[PDB]
Amino acid sequence: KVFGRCELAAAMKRHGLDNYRGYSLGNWVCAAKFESNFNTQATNRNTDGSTDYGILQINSRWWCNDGRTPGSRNLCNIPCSALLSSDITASVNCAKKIVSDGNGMNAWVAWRNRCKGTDVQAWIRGCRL
Ligand SMILES: [Cl-]
Ligand SMILES: [Cl-]
Ligand SMILES: [Cl-]
Ligand code: NA
Repeated sequence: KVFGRCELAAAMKRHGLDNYRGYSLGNWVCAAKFESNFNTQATNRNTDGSTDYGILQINSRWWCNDGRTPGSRNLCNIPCSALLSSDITASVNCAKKIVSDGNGMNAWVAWRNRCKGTDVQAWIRGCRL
């Protein structure tokens, strides 16, 4: 699924991401925009053989199991394929774990480089939430 901006903002809110760990909703939508362009079936292979999965490009090095990332962990206890569903629950649930991990949203390199310190609230502007 390719979500709409405001559609995703709503879903994210419903799933409890708004101010989750201090991070306003706009931060999560901006991250999804630049990670996956709002597409739940986004995958991107990393140079180290790990792959990033779904709306928030969650990486198999640490967070999910795809059976092809040697020496990796599955800290979210999911198959990575769960991160590709039209239903964002598993993505959101794993992201709570990642953003709680200590570096906050800097875990998402695109959030750091493209969203951090920006008017992120623009991404939820005029959305019925
Ligand atoms: Cl699609
Ligand atoms: Cl693996
Ligand atoms: Cl933080
Ligand atoms: Na893994």
